[PDB]
Amino acid sequence: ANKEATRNAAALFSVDYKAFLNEVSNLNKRMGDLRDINGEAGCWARIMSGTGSASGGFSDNYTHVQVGVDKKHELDGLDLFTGFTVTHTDSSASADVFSGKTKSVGAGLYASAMFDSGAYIDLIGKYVHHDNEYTATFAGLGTRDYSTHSWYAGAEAGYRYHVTEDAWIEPQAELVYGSVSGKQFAWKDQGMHLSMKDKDYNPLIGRTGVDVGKSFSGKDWKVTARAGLGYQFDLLANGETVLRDASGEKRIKGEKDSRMLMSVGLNAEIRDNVRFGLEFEKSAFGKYNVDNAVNANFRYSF
Amino acid sequence: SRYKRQVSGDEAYLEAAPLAELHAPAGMILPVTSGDYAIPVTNGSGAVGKALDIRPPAQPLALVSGARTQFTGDTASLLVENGRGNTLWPQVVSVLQAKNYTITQRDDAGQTLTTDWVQWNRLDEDEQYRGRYQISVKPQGYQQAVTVKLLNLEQAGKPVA
Amino acid sequence: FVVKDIHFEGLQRVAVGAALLSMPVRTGDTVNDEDISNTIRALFATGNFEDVRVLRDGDTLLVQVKERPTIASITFSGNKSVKDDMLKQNLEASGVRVGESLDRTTIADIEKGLEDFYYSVGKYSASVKAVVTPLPRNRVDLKLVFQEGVSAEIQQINIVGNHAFTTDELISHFQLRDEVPWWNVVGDRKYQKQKLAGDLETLRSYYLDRGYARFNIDSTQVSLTPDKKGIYVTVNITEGDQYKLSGVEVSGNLAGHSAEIEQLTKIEPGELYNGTKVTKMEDDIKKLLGRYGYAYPRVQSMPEINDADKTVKLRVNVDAGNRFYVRKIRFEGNDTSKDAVLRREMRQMEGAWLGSDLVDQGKERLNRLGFFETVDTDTQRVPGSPDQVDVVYKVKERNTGSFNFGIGYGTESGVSFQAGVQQDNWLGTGYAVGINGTKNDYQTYAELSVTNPYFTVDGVSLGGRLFYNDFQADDADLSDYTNKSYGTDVTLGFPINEYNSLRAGLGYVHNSLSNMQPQVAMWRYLYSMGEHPSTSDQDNSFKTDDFTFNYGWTYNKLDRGYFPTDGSRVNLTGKVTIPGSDNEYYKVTLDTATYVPIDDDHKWVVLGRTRWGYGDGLGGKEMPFYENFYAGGSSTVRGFQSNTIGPKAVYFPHQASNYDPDYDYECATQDGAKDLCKSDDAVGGNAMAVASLEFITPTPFISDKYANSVRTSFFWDMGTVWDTNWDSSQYSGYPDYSDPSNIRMSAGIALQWMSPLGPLVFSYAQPFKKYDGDKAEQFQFNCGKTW
Amino acid sequence: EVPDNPPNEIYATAQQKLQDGNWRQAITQLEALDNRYPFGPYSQQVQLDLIYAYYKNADLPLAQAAIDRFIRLNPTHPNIDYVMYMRGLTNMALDDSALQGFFGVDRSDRDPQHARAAFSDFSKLVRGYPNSQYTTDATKRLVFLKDRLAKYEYSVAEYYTERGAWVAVVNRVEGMLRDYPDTQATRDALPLMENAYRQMQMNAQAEKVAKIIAANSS
Amino acid sequence: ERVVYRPDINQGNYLTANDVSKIRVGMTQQQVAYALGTPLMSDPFGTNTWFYVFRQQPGHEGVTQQTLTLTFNSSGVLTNIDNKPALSGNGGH
Amino acid sequence: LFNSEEDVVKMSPLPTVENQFTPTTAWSTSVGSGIGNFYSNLHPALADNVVYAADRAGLVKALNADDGKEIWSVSLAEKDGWFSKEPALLSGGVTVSGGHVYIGSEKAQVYALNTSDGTVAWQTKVAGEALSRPVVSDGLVLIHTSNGQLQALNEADGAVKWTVNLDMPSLSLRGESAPTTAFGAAVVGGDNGRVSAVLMEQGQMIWQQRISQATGSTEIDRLSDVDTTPVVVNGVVFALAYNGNLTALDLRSGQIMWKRELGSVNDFIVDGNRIYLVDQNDRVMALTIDGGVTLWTQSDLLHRLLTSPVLYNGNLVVGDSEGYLHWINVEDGRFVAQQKVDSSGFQTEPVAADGKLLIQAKDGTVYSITR
Repeated sequence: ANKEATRNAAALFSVDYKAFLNEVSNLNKRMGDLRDINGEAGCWARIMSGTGSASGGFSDNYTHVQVGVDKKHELDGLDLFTGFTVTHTDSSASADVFSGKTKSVGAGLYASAMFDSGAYIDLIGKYVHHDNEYTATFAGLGTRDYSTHSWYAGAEAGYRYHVTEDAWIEPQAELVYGSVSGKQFAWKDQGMHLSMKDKDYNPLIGRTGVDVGKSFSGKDWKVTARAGLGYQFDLLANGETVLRDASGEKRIKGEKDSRMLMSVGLNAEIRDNVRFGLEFEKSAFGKYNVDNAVNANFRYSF
Repeated sequence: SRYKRQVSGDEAYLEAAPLAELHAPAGMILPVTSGDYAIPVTNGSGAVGKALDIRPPAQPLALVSGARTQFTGDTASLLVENGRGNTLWPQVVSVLQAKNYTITQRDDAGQTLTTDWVQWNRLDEDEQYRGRYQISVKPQGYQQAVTVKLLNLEQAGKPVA
Repeated sequence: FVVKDIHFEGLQRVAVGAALLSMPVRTGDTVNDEDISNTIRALFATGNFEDVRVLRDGDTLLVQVKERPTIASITFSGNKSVKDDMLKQNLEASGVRVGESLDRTTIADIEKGLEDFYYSVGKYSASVKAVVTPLPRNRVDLKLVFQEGVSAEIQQINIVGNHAFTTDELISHFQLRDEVPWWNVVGDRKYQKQKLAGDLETLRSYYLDRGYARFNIDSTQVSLTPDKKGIYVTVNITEGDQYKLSGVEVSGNLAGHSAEIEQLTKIEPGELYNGTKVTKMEDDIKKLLGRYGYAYPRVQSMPEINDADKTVKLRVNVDAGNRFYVRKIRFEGNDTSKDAVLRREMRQMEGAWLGSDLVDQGKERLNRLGFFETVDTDTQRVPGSPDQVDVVYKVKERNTGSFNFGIGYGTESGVSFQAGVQQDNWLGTGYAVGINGTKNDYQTYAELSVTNPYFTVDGVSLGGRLFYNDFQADDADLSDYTNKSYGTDVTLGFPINEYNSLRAGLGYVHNSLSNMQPQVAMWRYLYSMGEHPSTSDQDNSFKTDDFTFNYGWTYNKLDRGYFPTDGSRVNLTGKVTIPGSDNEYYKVTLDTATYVPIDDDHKWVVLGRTRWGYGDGLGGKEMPFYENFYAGGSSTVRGFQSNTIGPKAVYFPHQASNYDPDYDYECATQDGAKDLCKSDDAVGGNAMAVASLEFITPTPFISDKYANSVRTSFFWDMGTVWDTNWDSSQYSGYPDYSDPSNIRMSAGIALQWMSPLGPLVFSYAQPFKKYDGDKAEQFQFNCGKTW
Repeated sequence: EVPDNPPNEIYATAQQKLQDGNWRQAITQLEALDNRYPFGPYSQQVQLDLIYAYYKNADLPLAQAAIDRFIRLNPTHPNIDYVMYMRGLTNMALDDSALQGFFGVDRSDRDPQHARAAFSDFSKLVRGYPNSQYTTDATKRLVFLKDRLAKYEYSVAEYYTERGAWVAVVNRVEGMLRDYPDTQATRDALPLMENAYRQMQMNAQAEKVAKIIAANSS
Repeated sequence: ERVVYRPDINQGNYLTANDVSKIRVGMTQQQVAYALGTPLMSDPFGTNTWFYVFRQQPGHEGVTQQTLTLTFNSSGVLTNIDNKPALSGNGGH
Repeated sequence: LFNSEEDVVKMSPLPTVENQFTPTTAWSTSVGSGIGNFYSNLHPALADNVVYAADRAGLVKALNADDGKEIWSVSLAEKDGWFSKEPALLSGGVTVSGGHVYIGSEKAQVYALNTSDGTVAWQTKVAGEALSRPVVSDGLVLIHTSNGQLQALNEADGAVKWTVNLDMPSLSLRGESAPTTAFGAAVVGGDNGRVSAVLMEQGQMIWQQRISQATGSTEIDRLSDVDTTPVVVNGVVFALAYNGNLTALDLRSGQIMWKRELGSVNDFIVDGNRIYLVDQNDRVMALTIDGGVTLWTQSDLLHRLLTSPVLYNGNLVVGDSEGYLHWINVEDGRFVAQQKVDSSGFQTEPVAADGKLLIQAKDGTVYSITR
């Protein structure tokens, strides 16, 4: 008869969404662009924010220092510049009850085929993992930690028109895959240790974005008006756990979510080494919709 | 951080101190005789710096295979050597007819044609050209002596050599 | 025949001009059938037409030109062993290529030439076919089918006749091998004639330098296992009754150096012959005469033998030459750094008797500088003159400098700014400007540098520095371990010898503590220095100005400047405060390195490294804690966190600081870390002893061309730190920091890259040991902020 | 990525690529039209414009190679002067073009090899076809180059008189007074020879060089 | 001020004693050149004299110099030699 | 990666199993592996119901040719030595005459054993290593080494009677040119496609003659896998070539009777009226003596490493590198039977005597067989 177990399992769903739909990334928001690069490698620095607006009310913070070379092997299809990438995540977040952080790393290879006019058809086979360290203040239960994995897909599909030197029109499409853990514990408030044992989540997160990039020029500094839009869904939001309230057994599972994100980003390419660029996103339609999220990037070719 | 040259145009070579010869007093000669670094004196006579045309000398492109499409100075060439010398005249008159070029006088009983001026456009540099072409086709035999003589070359209406 | 036109219909290669030049049917005379055959044979010898079918038309000839231009391409089907460039140069070696005209009557022989090249590489079974393909109106290409069987395998390197030494010994000392250890895979059983000749040389040398002066190879045979699979190699020898050496008889024209020559011709009467020692003695005579100036002498040895008693005697001939060889020493390829920069390090000067060893000291120093990738000496002679020479150093540059930045993050804002550039030969002028700094939410920082290493021409090298470091640390308002410190330096330092150096120079280091947390160590120090604060009161203001007297030493002796392969390195480095300063300490680090090569080609090289340290007080007082030795992290003790080895601070309890919100700033107030209890800080003690060791092995994948600029290595660390003032009596229940016997090891791999950002680094490690609270880090690099 | 088209079409589009400052597609189409038509009746024209492309695109070694093979396989021409001038300007651009000169770095000391080759080249030109259109620019650049070499030799003479080895000073200034007896370097140098004759105690020679300094002192 | 290190300095025309004791009057350019080397400091400004100067600078040990000036004739014969041991005036320290 | 980088020609595995009769294995004695994988000529022979085999590196056994009993097993590789017993590397071919079993070595020695016990009757040294089955005739014991040095040997004393000389190109096949005898005249193969000869009394090189294209400087493919062993007929001499381009000739003349430079045959035999042999590429083919006219071929075993064939009870025998044994008819011309015995493969010439058949594999080293 635990009617606040509703809010509690909701907080668990919230930490699931927190982890995963905080750890998602286009080739945008992560390297800005790699069209028309020269050199050997760089240092793909990155920072963000991103307070949530779901039923709890949350916050965000990131950092994503990187590195990777890219040899110019023009082999197959459209212009392919294969490259290497490693990353390091030091996420930091909060919630309306508790808080948590995480350190993380993985490999980030990619390509630059994209029809050679803008598709994002590439080979972004990102392999990331985590080990989340989270406190818990719903009765001070405090600790429950784990690892997790997030295997990526990469390429998106954009057929560019490019009628002028300014139009960057292209759709996006992506779908990631992972799993979290069998977090097993018991929240103790009423003598009998009330337990929650989330077997796994193994979700499948998809989006169908579309880009309307608007170019620009300076003497030798390229700016852009990066706007975009598109779906963002899941496919398997199982997340069914136990409810050991000591009054009985009860199974409540999550459902597929649906949100349309809005993006008003931009980009800069002053002095061909740097590719500084400061972007901004927004979301809508109800479930874990992000409201205030900026996204600052960087890169320094050699 | 070694070498990042850029020579799209540079103007530091009109200012070097002119060579002031080295006088010498009574008794002390000097044996320059190994002089190979010796700038011989030669009259003028042209441009300096960005007033020159590094743009290569004109040499046209062949329309037919077997055409000595050569240009030297201010004259071109389209010399072709086919089986008979009774083939090029109808083709060139068909070109001049159907392609709508204007010509003042043409002795159609002969093959010597004097035309009016023709203009061409070329965004290579930031200038344009106009001139009067004269093909003189005289059948020396089973060959064809082709020559082109430009009388006036006007740049958007101004004759310049 | 009166020919009015010679039909060159559809040539697509040649014009009518070269045609008429190579024309047998030239106009003017009466052509006959002999001239017709001449025309057909001329077109054949040129070979531009599949079928030269000349036809007479009344009085003119016309050849039914069939299209054998062009070779549209050169298609190759999976060579898998040889780069297509070698195939195309071997093909043009045969006579056909793109743009030419086809030669149908040679394809088989071209394929056979490919077979020959494959026989040359040790892979015998091979077959290659040619296929032609139609394309628009002229193009017909030739592709090369390929079938590459297998590289043969040396089954048995026999030896016959040897009764003195065992066969396996010689087999081992060879360059080829028939049995390679699995657990010790070195080379592969594949055969190449060059290796065979080299091996014959090695074996001949091996017998020569034993006394067997008459030894000689007798024949050699290399059979092919009748399966296209295996190689048998036999070698026939004749050992021949080793002899003994009797006495050197050096003779000729010495130019007055008899003495040291004699001292280089010392042989214990009764010593066995030793060929390698003969050639070494000969080369030593050459070099000796090459020091005093005679750089181009000719010296011949001649082991006059005596088979009767079977002992040998050495005649030797020497010649003089002439002297003043240097006249003009010029450099090449130094297109960025100045010329005076190079001539500052030439110990052979123009207009002076050529000293070969001097020029070589030059080459060495130019290497040991660091700015240059490769340095190649040379010695030309000037034509027309007998005895004058123009030394010339071919020098190719490298990218010094760096641009080290990175952000990384942590607590809840999104702020980190670590940046910095170290130019090191800034604009060639030889200087070394280095400026690095960083900001933060709290801590500012800035550091400059400049060090002209030739402030005079003798070597006296003046330096400089400056640093501002405010640890403002506004957690909420104030009173939060403010640490304002700045100061400057000057470090003048001359050389003493061809390798060493000393130093000197003063430095002044203002510092200002404010409101630190009443720990144990800091308080031992403070209380020792007269000023005693309230044991449980956050407030205290300690500010001190001092001065010093730096001093140093070094010993630089390597083979290169960036990726060494031999030599050493050291530099003691001290400090001491002069009287009048407001604290009396003295510390002395001692870096070190070492290298020892394993191979003789200098690929494998064992490294070596260490560091040391100390500190003290000059009477009662103690080395002010703000300069203890931290240790741990990349480049010092791999694997751990940065600056996390050594003691961990303790804390007194606390009640009030006017900055202690609910569950904020857990720095030993009432809420957390009460009366004496150990947290997980890293305060750092004075002493330090960090060893190391590495193992340098060549890169595994990159061809040498720029595998010169990468060096992979396995390694092994250690480390420690203690506090030689750490009392243990009254602080029993806590780890005895005063005990050095707390080694913390590690191991792992490492890779380096000299990318245009400068030296990168990557290293995976593992803490093979730990202690209480040592945060590990199994991955580190310097393109940003670590793991 | 060659579009297989009629040749004069390729040339029209390549010329337009030159027009736009689109040197990359330009050199692409030109390279194709050239190597795949190895006896085109215009290979001369495409070669010339290819050199022009190479140079203006600032990647020199290819330009030098093209110029050299052009000389080899066409050892005469009505337009050789352009070839020679272009070889020369290739070298002189190799000489000093690191834009790091923003700090005002007098680049007279980095090796004088490229300047030497450029001087040989331009001199061969101006002594070959003096009355051409590429003459006055050549003469100006020759003046500049002579001055530059002279300043290099003076730099080395200065360093040696710093260190001490005086005989080398006397020889290097013998050089800059035997090959460049016109420029400003040698007139700034002569006092070095005066000094380094005095140190060796060869007074009379010092008095000679003193006379020579006096007679051209103004 | 006190000083410590400097390498050695050498300036050409090494000279023994016997070789100097060889070249007498009446000889020819080729002969002297064959007997001592090629004089790497000639005199351009006029007369045809050669300069044999032997200067050795041993690293804070003063300075030694045996200047020797051979003056030839118009056609190439020799007419006078001027020999000189360690330079006049004090060499320094 | 390492596995997917090889590409060679293939071999038809094992066609058309026909097994008319019952193949038997009398005994499978294990004289000891053995020839390993090194190519050699160790062909265990047989005389008076006694089998004498050998390994590569060691012993020499005397086998009771009715059941396989070890009469005695000496070990010639020296008990003493330098490293371990000094593996003698026996690579000659066991033989029989009088009471001795000559066994060519690889350390350039030529042992000579005894039937009863193993007491070395003598032991010589010969320039270069022996690699050929030593032959017995008129006291002399020829041996053709791997230096092209036919160093004849006297019988009861190992006395070197002479030494003829031959040429040696760079890439020879494993030069194995056994000699033979005819009318006191010695015929001998060679390493350059040159069937020489010598008078077997003094060393008179009667005449040299080039037969066909031997590998080298006119190279036939690297699979010219042959034994140059010739054979004699009533008055005419046949021979393959160092590649096998068959030829025929007469003792005194050498004037070639005909030529068949199409089958580069390998290790051949004859009988009476018709040839039988194994082709360069396994094309077992009959032929008529008088002229190289084919009779019938077969191509089942392409690129299967075979061994020389044998006549036996009106049937022909062949070995293979896969351990099988492919009986064949004497007329046309296809299979007659099939079997397999060992799984290490045969590599040496079998034998035939007293109805007994024998062969040594690399490991089993003996399989007496009767069908």
